[PDB]
Amino acid sequence: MQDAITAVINNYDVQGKYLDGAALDKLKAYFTTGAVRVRAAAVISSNATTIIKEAAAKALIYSDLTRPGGNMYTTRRYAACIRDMDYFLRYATYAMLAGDPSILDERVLNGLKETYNSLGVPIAATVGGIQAMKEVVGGLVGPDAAKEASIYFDYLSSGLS
Amino acid sequence: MYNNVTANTEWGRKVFKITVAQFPDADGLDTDNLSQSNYFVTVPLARLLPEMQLIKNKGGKVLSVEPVVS
Amino acid sequence: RKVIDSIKIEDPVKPGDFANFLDMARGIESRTGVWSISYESLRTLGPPEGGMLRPAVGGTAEAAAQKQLGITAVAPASVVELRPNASEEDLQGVLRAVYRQVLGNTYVMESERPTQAESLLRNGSISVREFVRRIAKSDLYKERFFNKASNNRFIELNFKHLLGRAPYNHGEIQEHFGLYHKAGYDVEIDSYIDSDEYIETFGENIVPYFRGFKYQTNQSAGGFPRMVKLWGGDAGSDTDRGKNGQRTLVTTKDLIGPTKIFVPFVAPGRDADMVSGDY
Amino acid sequence: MKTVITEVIASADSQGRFLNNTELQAANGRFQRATASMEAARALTSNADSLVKGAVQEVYNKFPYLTQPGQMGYGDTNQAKCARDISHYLRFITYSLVAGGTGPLDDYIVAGLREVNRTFNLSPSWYIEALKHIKGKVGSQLSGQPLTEANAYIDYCINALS
Amino acid sequence: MKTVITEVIASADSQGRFLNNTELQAANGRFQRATASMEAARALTSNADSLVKGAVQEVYNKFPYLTQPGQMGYGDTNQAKCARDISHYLRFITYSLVAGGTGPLDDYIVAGLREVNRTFNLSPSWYIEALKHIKGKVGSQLSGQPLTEANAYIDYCINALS
Amino acid sequence: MKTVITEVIASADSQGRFLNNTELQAANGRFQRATASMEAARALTSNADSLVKGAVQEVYNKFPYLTQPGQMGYGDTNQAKCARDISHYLRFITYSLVAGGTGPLDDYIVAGLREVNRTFNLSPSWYIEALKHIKGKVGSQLSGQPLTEANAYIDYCINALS
Amino acid sequence: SVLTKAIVNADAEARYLSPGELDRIKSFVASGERRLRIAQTLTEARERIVKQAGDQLFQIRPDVVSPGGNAYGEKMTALCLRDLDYYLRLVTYGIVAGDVTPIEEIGIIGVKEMYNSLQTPIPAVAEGVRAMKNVATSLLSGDDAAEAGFYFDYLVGAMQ
Amino acid sequence: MQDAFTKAIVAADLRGSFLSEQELNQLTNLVKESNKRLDAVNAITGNAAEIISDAAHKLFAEQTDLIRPGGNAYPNRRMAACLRDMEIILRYVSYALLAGDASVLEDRCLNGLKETYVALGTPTRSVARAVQLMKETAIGYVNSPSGVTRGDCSALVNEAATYFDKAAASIA
Amino acid sequence: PPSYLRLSEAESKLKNNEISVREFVRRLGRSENYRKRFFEPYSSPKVV
Amino acid sequence: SRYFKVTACIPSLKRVRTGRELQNTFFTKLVPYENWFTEQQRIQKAGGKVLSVKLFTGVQGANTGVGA
Ligand SMILES: CCC1=C(C)/C(=C/C2=NC(=C\c3[nH]c(/C=C4\NC(=O)[C@H](C)[C@H]4CC)c(C)c3CCC(=O)O)/C(CCC(=O)O)=C2C)NC1=O
Ligand SMILES: CCC1=C(C)/C(=C/C2=NC(=C\c3[nH]c(/C=C4\NC(=O)[C@H](C)[C@H]4CC)c(C)c3CCC(=O)O)/C(CCC(=O)O)=C2C)NC1=O
Ligand SMILES: CCC1=C(C)/C(=C/C2=NC(=C\c3[nH]c(/C=C4\NC(=O)[C@H](C)[C@H]4CC)c(C)c3CCC(=O)O)/C(CCC(=O)O)=C2C)NC1=O
Ligand SMILES: CCC1=C(C)/C(=C/C2=NC(=C\c3[nH]c(/C=C4\NC(=O)[C@H](C)[C@H]4CC)c(C)c3CCC(=O)O)/C(CCC(=O)O)=C2C)NC1=O
Ligand SMILES: CCC1=C(C)/C(=C/C2=NC(=C\c3[nH]c(/C=C4\NC(=O)[C@H](C)[C@H]4CC)c(C)c3CCC(=O)O)/C(CCC(=O)O)=C2C)NC1=O
Ligand SMILES: CCC1=C(C)/C(=C/C2=NC(=C\c3[nH]c(/C=C4\NC(=O)[C@H](C)[C@H]4CC)c(C)c3CCC(=O)O)/C(CCC(=O)O)=C2C)NC1=O
Ligand SMILES: CCC1=C(C)/C(=C/C2=NC(=C\c3[nH]c(/C=C4\NC(=O)[C@H](C)[C@H]4CC)c(C)c3CCC(=O)O)/C(CCC(=O)O)=C2C)NC1=O
Ligand SMILES: CCC1=C(C)/C(=C/C2=NC(=C\c3[nH]c(/C=C4\NC(=O)[C@H](C)[C@H]4CC)c(C)c3CCC(=O)O)/C(CCC(=O)O)=C2C)NC1=O
Ligand SMILES: CCC1=C(C)/C(=C/C2=NC(=C\c3[nH]c(/C=C4\NC(=O)[C@H](C)[C@H]4CC)c(C)c3CCC(=O)O)/C(CCC(=O)O)=C2C)NC1=O
Ligand SMILES: CCC1=C(C)/C(=C/C2=NC(=C\c3[nH]c(/C=C4\NC(=O)[C@H](C)[C@H]4CC)c(C)c3CCC(=O)O)/C(CCC(=O)O)=C2C)NC1=O
Ligand SMILES: CCC1=C(C)/C(=C/C2=NC(=C\c3[nH]c(/C=C4\NC(=O)[C@H](C)[C@H]4CC)c(C)c3CCC(=O)O)/C(CCC(=O)O)=C2C)NC1=O
Ligand SMILES: CCC1=C(C)/C(=C/C2=NC(=C\c3[nH]c(/C=C4\NC(=O)[C@H](C)[C@H]4CC)c(C)c3CCC(=O)O)/C(CCC(=O)O)=C2C)NC1=O
Ligand SMILES: CCC1=C(C)/C(=C/C2=NC(=C\c3[nH]c(/C=C4\NC(=O)[C@H](C)[C@H]4CC)c(C)c3CCC(=O)O)/C(CCC(=O)O)=C2C)NC1=O
Repeated sequence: MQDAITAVINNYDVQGKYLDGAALDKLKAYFTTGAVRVRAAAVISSNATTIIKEAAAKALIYSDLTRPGGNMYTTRRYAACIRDMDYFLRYATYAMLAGDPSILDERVLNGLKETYNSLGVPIAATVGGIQAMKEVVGGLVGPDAAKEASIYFDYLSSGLS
Repeated sequence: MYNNVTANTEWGRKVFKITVAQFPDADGLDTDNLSQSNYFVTVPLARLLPEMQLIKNKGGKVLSVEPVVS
Repeated sequence: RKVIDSIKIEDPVKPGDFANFLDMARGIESRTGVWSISYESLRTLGPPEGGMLRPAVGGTAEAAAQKQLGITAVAPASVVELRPNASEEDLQGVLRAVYRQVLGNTYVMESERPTQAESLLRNGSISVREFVRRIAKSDLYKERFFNKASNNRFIELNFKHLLGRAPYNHGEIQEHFGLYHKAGYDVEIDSYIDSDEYIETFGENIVPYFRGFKYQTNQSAGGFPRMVKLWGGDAGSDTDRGKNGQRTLVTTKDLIGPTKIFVPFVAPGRDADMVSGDY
Repeated sequence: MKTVITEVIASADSQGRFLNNTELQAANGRFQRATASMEAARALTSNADSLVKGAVQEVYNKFPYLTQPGQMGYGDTNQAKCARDISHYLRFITYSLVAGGTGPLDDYIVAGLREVNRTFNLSPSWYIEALKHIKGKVGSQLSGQPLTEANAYIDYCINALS
Repeated sequence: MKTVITEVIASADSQGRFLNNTELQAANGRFQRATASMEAARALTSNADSLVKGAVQEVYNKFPYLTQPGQMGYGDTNQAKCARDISHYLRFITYSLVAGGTGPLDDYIVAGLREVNRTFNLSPSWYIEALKHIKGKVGSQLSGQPLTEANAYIDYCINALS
Repeated sequence: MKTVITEVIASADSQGRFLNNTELQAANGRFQRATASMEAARALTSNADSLVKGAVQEVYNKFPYLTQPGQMGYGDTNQAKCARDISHYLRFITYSLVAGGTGPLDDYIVAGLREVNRTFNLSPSWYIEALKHIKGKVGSQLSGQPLTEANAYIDYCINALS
Repeated sequence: SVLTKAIVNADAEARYLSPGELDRIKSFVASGERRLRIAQTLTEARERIVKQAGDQLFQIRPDVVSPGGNAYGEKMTALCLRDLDYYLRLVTYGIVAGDVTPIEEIGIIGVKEMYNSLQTPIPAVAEGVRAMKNVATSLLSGDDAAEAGFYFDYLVGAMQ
Repeated sequence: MQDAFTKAIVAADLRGSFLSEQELNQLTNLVKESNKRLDAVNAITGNAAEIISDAAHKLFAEQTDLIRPGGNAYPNRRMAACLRDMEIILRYVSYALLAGDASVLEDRCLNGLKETYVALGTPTRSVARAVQLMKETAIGYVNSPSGVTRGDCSALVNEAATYFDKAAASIA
Repeated sequence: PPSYLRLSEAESKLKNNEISVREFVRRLGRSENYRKRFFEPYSSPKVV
Repeated sequence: SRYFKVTACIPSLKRVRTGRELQNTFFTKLVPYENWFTEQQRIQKAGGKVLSVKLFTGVQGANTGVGA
């Protein structure tokens, strides 16, 4: 994976460039937002379970999805689905701390679209589950962090569609 | 004669004859295989305005129109 | 006589009068040693002089990228054209190239040959462009490339057969099918042949040839790998008689690329019952 | 989307050519013209509410029968979808004003117009009359080159519908 | 012949379409810019010849072997045909200035340039150096948007020759 | 890659046809001609070193000014890249001799020549003069049909550059 | 980075970051501007550090620039200092990242094999990096010179 | 195709709204700086050949392997293709610069380009570098031209850079 | 094994490269033939 | 009773191992459904590339006869 500090180094290494003024400006733009990323992660982590619960309640359950014939019918599959939800939340929190989406590609999106096609897992319904968790997250983390958390949920959801 | 079987409507049945003389446009030397700039096309009535439009669009000069079917 | 903040000042003991590091900066000089080596010339360093005719590591040998993709006879394709007052062998060579290109390397049997158009093309009453239009409106083209495929496969096959290149964007397909529904297949075939791309390139006597493997003016850079997907080998063809008769290629997931935002956020969650009290 | 900028770029690209003085002169026109265009845009934007209600009503006043029962100017849903539709037109007019060309109108209202109107039994006459009315009132919200711009695009819609 | 006017008309015609606000905005650019263009044109027009004799000589001063015997800058006829050729370039530059586009340059000098120069053993380098010099002196005959225009077209010729 | 063999095969293939007596007669020409071709090839191959140094120098002797400072025949790198380039030409001449056609020249030197030379400010005149000199000296290394072959290909390069 | 190393632990246990993990990211990022200054100073004196490193190296072991030496000659020498320039660059990367991930993938995993193949004394080479540290440590004020010095001593550490 | 205005319009429409006073003034500012923009596009057009040539000279100065046999800018045919691609990319960067939006560059030039080069065996890192050199020289020209009125073009120089940097990133 | 426990279909799965050696080993670990002979008679601590 | 049939490419990036290893890195293997969530994570945490997946065995429907 890579993060904003690391990406700047590998992007320059392949050109064999010392870090120069443009590089140093990018890294500053990361460091200067760093404390806010940490606070936001502590809110998400400590509200993890409630975010999933409120996101499922707005976007998944009370529906045909949870009824016989639906993909989150059976305690087995309901458990698998909210298990997935926890992955998304947790990794988006990593991406937002790192200030780089590369981890969402390497460890979450790669092959996932076809995995879901192969099992029958409804993609559009999963995206709504992602964009509902974003909605909840953006309330909990506040002005400071709302836009920055949000983008990696949006990265996740356009990665499936 | 012409291209032969046309569309089945009566307005496709009428074919006309156009003798042209295409001119070198501008902007560019043609070094490919060139043809003598006279020629003639037989066009059905249903098509005719695109064909005359692209003929006069490329600096061409329509020399004669002839009623060959009708 | 000015500002406080000259406070950047080094604090060592300064050198004595003959130290070895007063004439240090002049000691880097004008010889052939470690200080002679030009610093910025370190990156462009070679072998022990390897002079100028050592081959590059990983040699390629021109027309091997064509040989790797197998597009050697096609990139660039040779230009076949009906000269005025041609003989019989010239016309047979032109007819063979027409049947190879327009009918997409599928084979015509001896019963399927459009014979009575050729008596005229040998007369000279029609040109090669009119002959291509007459073939593409006939049942030979219609049964193979239109009669068993969807509109996307048919529109992209028109671009390969008539124009020799791949579809450039989604707007080329959404324009052509609107014309098909509005005006039928006969105006649809004429839309390719009366286009500016045909009239500029192929003219009136040049058999359509493959152009999608070189660069053409006003192209999208997705036009090449789409043409690689459309190509399918030198001994390949756009035949239907296989197990999947004309499944689509270059799917409109290719033509529009990334997506950004939306999933329909629908409610199969449920709502209803009402009692009152006690809370 | 057709603007002066996209048009000159399209024409350069299609000849495999850098933008030259011909194309940059063209662009200057579009930029010089932005002030009048954008004044029209701001006036049409803030008056939108009333321009729409004015034109909606005028469709019923010119076609009285539309508002009788069994007709297409009757009931909340028809009258609602009408206001919306005129609002769509004014919206794209402002967009065309701001964009420096007819693109927004061409892509979002003109392409497909007749097929849609014909399937849904919507007469262009209403829409022309909505626009003729909007044109009457915009006579006193603007003047000079902002009015000419507003007019250019209103008239463009009326010709699209005839 | 490429001008802002011909370009917009060409684009309308090819879509079977009346000129609309997009195309008329473009035209206004060309008309608004005529004053600067035509001032450049008048200055380049009256201060003319010497530019040719200056550039001709500079070709020989930069390629000395040129003015030596057996060479192509020697004898009345070569030196005469040179002045003429630079004069052709300046002439078409003024035409392109007046016309509002590169058309005159494209049609009368660019189309065919390399084939001709290659058959006749004429090096573009001379012509670039003639034009670089003309560009140096035009720095003090004009300024502001007339200079930018003069420059646009001189540079256009230099790129045509590289 | 154009050779007599590839040409006749191409012509057969494109008519969907087995090679016939017409095509095999052609091939016999190419095979009968190999002896003279390959003698030229061996002579050009072993004299390469000096043919290259001879032609390189002649470029400077015919264009004296090239070797002055600020010029393109000055410094080790220009003079090195020159020898290399003439060596490329002689190399492809030998290849064309051995191959039985212009293919190697067409594919590796002719395709793209002018664009490259024009971007890099390389005058064909030098290269023609390199080749004219190589042609002078090859007059006494070969004779008869080997000389005619050597000449055929040297002249082919000179026409490619005019 | 510290992030890359640590998040990896989060994802591998299928969880959000710990208070501890969050704290170290915070302390780390607070130490950013200083680390950036340390890299700047050293980037700014790279040519001096390399050459003075190169003199210090060849005194302490010259034989490499002698008849049977790996770096004998002008262009065999142009490569040895270039390698010293490479490692100083990687040291600036490491200092701004706060760990070796980048330094390691780019220039130690596969090295020793690499140097060995070419037959360069590995200890000759670590002197040279250790020598570069000295020249560089001296173009920095006492606080920044130490911060830089950790990254020089890391490379010296890895190459052996 | 999009320009900076068209982009605004598409985002507004997705809200179902007339342009925000926010967006209006962002676009008023683009009109404000448009003379500078025209000079910036003109700087590139007026030196296109030299920008490509100078980038080229320097690319092969650095990477002498490309011009050896076995190398991807050898023989003349391949060098002409490489010179042509340099021009194509510089061309779409200038279009983006007139437009105030990268889309024409991304849609007509960058889309699929990397995969083309990999299929061909064209070393993408070398192509990325050629783009970095064009950027240096192009901006050089944007900043130091013939008798343009003195002022600050850094905003436009940045924006031009991001178009060069998009292309580089997309290709490497 | 005297043609015992073995792997009917297990051998064809491992060869054919349908299954990889790690996988085959994992199948072998959870099987009756294994449970009996190594977990059939032992408290919870030496079997681990 | 459900077996996926994945395909991956994992490239060693921490050691330069010296013998064999071709099949270690580019291979096709049906892996049972119970374990495929971990095998995929393991491929991803090694910088692997998951090229293909399939259902292979099970019906892509469910509820009875799946979790056996
Ligand atoms: C056939 C396998 C199967 C089961 C069992 C199942 C249960 C299930 N119970 C639910 C809710 C619920 N279930 C209960 C049940 C209870 N409340 C209590 O305090 C008691 C302990 C208990 C009643 C005995 C309640 C109160 C809710 C609403 C919880 C909420 O909305 O937050 C929901 C979410 C609502 C929905 O979308 O349907 C599901 C899916 N789903 C399944 O697929
Ligand atoms: C570490 C990164 C990572 C992710 C994200 C991941 C996803 C993932 N989801 C799976 C299944 C599943 N995923 C879901 C998900 C849902 N069901 C719905 O209806 C909703 C739309 C949605 C929840 C919002 C369900 C129901 C299954 C079970 C399918 C089955 O019965 O086989 C499986 C198959 C193996 C298993 O069942 O555990 C994987 C690997 N695996 C990973 O390694
Ligand atoms: C079949 C082989 C073949 C021949 C022979 C041929 C001749 C031919 N010469 C043409 C033009 C031309 N030919 C010339 C030739 C001359 N001008 C002079 O003053 C000289 C007396 C003379 C040169 C010695 C010129 C100047 C034109 C352009 C006329 C114009 O567009 O105004 C054209 C018009 C198309 C074009 O401009 O490309 C044709 C078809 N075309 C062919 O395909
Ligand atoms: C529109 C439908 C249509 C017609 C009617 C048609 C007639 C036609 N007959 C032709 C030749 C011919 N037609 C004949 C016919 C005859 N020879 C005799 O001695 C008899 C009197 C007569 C048979 C009853 C012959 C022999 C030729 C070949 C002439 C030659 O090439 O020398 C040709 C010249 C092209 C070719 O040979 O294919 C045309 C165009 N072409 C058409 O496309
Ligand atoms: C072989 C016969 C044939 C079919 C069936 C066909 C389908 C088809 N529908 C298309 C577009 C479309 N189809 C629709 C249809 C709908 N939109 C909705 O929201 C509704 C759910 C639905 C109407 C009931 C729309 C909106 C587009 C345009 C999509 C776009 O460009 O954004 C396109 C892309 C080309 C184009 O836009 O013309 C094809 C090929 N084409 C064919 O040639
Ligand atoms: C590049 C040169 C080239 C080759 C080699 C070529 C092969 C080729 N063979 C084809 C069909 C065919 N090929 C055969 C051949 C056979 N059937 C048998 O049972 C035998 C085992 C075998 C004969 C020995 C048959 C029967 C078909 C028709 C399949 C069908 O339509 O059902 C097709 C589909 C198009 C068509 O039917 O014309 C191609 C492209 N095409 C080419 O352009
Ligand atoms: C983006 C640009 C855009 C336009 C312009 C547009 C027009 C449009 N008007 C429609 C319907 C309608 N339009 C009207 C119009 C009117 N009713 C009246 O009271 C008046 C007579 C008149 C207003 C002048 C009515 C009544 C309907 C409902 C038609 C139906 O479904 O029966 C519909 C059918 C879908 C729907 O029912 O909403 C479209 C697409 N849609 C678009 O997306
Ligand atoms: C309408 C636009 C137009 C241009 C630009 C043009 C160029 C042009 N220059 C020519 C010749 C020439 N051009 C020159 C040029 C020069 N000699 C010198 O002393 C200098 C080195 C140099 C000036 C910088 C020379 C010497 C010739 C005579 C070439 C010959 O016939 O040998 C010729 C050959 C016909 C002739 O001999 O006049 C053309 C067509 N012709 C045109 O119609
Ligand atoms: C495979 C066939 C092939 C040919 C023919 C070829 C020509 C060729 N010559 C070049 C440069 C050059 N060519 C020369 C030529 C000369 N300098 C002199 O002293 C003389 C005047 C003259 C020799 C007669 C010079 C000086 C350069 C350097 C140009 C530059 O980069 O500024 C370059 C640019 C790349 C590079 O700098 O090497 C090419 C491609 N390349 C090829 O791949
Ligand atoms: C949409 C606009 C557009 C772009 C950008 C484009 C790129 C493009 N570059 C190509 C080839 C090429 N591109 C290069 C470029 C380079 N070689 C090097 O070594 C350098 C690193 C680099 C120059 C900086 C070369 C050498 C080839 C030829 C490869 C071959 O045939 O072996 C080709 C294959 C077709 C052809 O050769 O004409 C395409 C489509 N085509 C387009 O239509
Ligand atoms: C033919 C198409 C066309 C062009 C090219 C054009 C240029 C143009 N540039 C202008 C100003 C200017 N142009 C610049 C540009 C620069 N300043 C610098 O120091 C940099 C080196 C350079 C950065 C790009 C500046 C600073 C001004 C003055 C401020 C302004 O008007 O915005 C002006 C206002 C009049 C003036 O002050 O001279 C015009 C008309 N107008 C047009 O119609
Ligand atoms: C549990 C379900 C299951 C089945 C059915 C199965 C079949 C199967 N048969 C195989 C080979 C084979 N199968 C046969 C079968 C036959 N030879 C003949 O000539 C006859 C027509 C036929 C017997 C009637 C032969 C000869 C081989 C060996 C092929 C070889 O030499 O590689 C293999 C390759 C691995 C191996 O050699 O064991 C498998 C997996 N595998 C399974 O896991
Ligand atoms: C026993 C038979 C066998 C072979 C041959 C084999 C090759 C092989 N080469 C690999 C990687 C590689 N192979 C190379 C090879 C090269 N790099 C270059 O630039 C040169 C062109 C070329 C050397 C001449 C490189 C650089 C990698 C590492 C790719 C990476 O970073 O992931 C890998 C990936 C796993 C690993 O990194 O070890 C395998 C399996 N594996 C085998 O089991």
